[PDB]
Amino acid sequence: MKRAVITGLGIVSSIGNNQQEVLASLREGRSGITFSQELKDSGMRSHVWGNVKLDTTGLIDRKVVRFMSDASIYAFLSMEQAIADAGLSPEAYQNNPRVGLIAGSGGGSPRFQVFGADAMRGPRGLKAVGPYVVTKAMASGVSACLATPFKIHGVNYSISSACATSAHCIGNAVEQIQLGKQDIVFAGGGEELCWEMACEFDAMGALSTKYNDTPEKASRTYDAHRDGFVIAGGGGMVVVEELEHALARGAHIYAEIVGYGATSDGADMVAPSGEGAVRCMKMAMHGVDTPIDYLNSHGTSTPVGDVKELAAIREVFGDKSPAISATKAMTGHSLGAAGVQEAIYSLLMLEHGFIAPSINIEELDEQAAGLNIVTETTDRELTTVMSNSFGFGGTNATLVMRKL
Amino acid sequence: MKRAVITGLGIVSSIGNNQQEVLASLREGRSGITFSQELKDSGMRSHVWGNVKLDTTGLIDRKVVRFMSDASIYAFLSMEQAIADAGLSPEAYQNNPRVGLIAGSGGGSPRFQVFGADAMRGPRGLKAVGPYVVTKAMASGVSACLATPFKIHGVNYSISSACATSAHCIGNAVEQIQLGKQDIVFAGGGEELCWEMACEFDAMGALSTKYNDTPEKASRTYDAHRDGFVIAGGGGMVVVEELEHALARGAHIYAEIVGYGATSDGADMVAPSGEGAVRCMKMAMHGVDTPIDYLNSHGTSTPVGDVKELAAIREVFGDKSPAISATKAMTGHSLGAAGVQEAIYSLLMLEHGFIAPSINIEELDEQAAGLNIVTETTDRELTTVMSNSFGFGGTNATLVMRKL
Ligand SMILES: [Cl-]
Ligand SMILES: [Cl-]
Repeated sequence: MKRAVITGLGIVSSIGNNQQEVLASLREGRSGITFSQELKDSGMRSHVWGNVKLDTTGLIDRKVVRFMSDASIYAFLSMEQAIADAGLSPEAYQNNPRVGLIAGSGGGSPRFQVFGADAMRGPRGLKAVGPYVVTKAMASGVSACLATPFKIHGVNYSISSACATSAHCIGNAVEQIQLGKQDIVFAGGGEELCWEMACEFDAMGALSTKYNDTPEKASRTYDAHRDGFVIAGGGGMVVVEELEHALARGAHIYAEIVGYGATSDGADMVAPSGEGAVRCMKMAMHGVDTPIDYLNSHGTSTPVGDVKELAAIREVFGDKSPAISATKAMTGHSLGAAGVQEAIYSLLMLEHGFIAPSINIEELDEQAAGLNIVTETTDRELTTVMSNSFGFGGTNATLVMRKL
Repeated sequence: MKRAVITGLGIVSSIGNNQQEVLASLREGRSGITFSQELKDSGMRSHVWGNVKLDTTGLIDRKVVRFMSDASIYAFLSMEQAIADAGLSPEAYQNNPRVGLIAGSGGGSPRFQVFGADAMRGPRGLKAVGPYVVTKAMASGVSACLATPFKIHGVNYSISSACATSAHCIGNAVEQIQLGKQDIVFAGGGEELCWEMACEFDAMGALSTKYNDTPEKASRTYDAHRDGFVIAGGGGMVVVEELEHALARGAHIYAEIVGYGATSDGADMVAPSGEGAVRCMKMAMHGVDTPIDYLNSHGTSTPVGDVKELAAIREVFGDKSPAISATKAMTGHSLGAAGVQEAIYSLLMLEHGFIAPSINIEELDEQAAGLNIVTETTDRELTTVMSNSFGFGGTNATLVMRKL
């Protein structure tokens, strides 16, 4: 019944350590991609990544961070930023059964799972493992590690859905508001960056391998010579809030979440059907009586995926397609964190009135023809934006956000 | 404002490879716990587990199983059973936008995360890793590995929340029905059994270590001499269905889900709070006009955890305790699979009119004074049942199920 608005955001990304830095990078078309000695050293073919360039040392209390893997660190810092941005005091949001947290990762912590197993296999066994690995390694680490220190009393769990993870978190947070169960839900995600997980993607041929000598050019969504995604890590968090509760406190409102699509392909494991995506966008658009001014695509820089989505975009919009850009060409693919980060990039475009460029397009793919792939930063007043997240395993999420 | 019912179930557990074996084990008070040479060989102090005693070879299509860790296999088989049980034709549930899947795991696949890094570090590098590790290892593996082969078109994602995982999966399925978004949601979870994960629990001292010589006595929820939980693996699935839809097709209805609590402790990371559990049970009982006849407790056989739950149950029910038993004393703790397996034990009790026994109690904990802990199989006409899932990391779920 109830309407859901976004009233604060926070982010730790390859393109910036807070919303000010991210906004600057988006406007500049600045790449967050760097060469990775770690990835090269591990024997991988992809030697490039979207790393967080924040030194996180000392930023979280000792007794809190001892439970945390990097996904949780990134998500925690993002949540601290979001609470500050929202203007929420602990009096208001802590020990409050109407305030929840839904935040996940795509992978958990392969680094800590592998650490556990390596230590256990040495001469010291359990003593080498130590008593902290479960919270770091479990799939719910990002929710568990944040709900305790922020004193959350409402919903507390992690949704995971690969590349759609934190979009489904945001949509479920919206569902909690619509059901009348929560006044606020912090929604987002985090993802560590590590050879332990990255090598799994390289093994399936998913990562870019031909551009290691020019890291900033490797991620190139829609380019005719794209060769796979560039893996990234980071975090993000948004404050999803019931509309009346927000107005009553004088909240700063970014946008209303006016649409949330969530579908399944029920077809292929590793490649999109397009059919799932068409349904997901239409669901997100249902009852949305204003056109989409800007679409932040899923667009990971993969030969098949990039154009399946564009095909889906055509079928949905017909002869009224929106301006489109793929911010992953700058940021890389942060997996479980992508949905919330890209919702944030879309909210920054909406708030500050511009479209970020789809960079590194030297030759546009023929299946992009007739669509407005925006390749230069363009100032424009936007009203309604859409953001797609199409995960491995055929799971789809689309969010539509609109000025109030 | 739509109502949700369970119309089918499926289960692979330490106490039965199907609901008949499960029902029989429940009535008999039969332990599923065995000695594990794998655990011992790994260097652990805990050498007991709730293993799935089922040779799964050739049970799943070669091109479907190749994407799967054990959690997915167990969930897949459970979902096959649940579909048969619900009387669902391929034409009824497949390729249908109003039919979804919400199913998760506590840990994903520690074994395949570790396998990936091990393979990467050896002589074949990426070729050893192979192209199937992401779908085995990622947090959403269980939902991804099932949505494709079962041709699911509606919602598709995983929830993780440790011990509460598949209970939140079921609650979220209910929400999908309440919002009018889905007609059927398959809801459940799976968990592999492996030293790779088990040793992390042992390293924090959570697992039973004193009863290795008598495996069946190890899991002893509420017993004065309990000394930790017994890890288990397995799977479960329920068919969550909108009331009218179920009636319209002449479905067999086990029960209505009349309450669903989901709360967070927001307190001490390590210990269960007590209060979060009180708030969770009260949330699940809100508006329910009938007494709780039977409560399947969370109780994992840990010194602190068991007493916190006892104390919470006494706060909620005062001097009017329901009949209570901890089926984990028979089954061990299947982590991500627990919520749905225990919802199923609960539904089988409501269906077959009996209370399963709380086994291995030689001396009842004193914190259990004033409660009705049932330690012998008891025939009784139940109408309303409750199942608690109080997850590591302070994340709570409770489900209340009632005859129509
Ligand atoms: Cl500005
Ligand atoms: Cl019978």
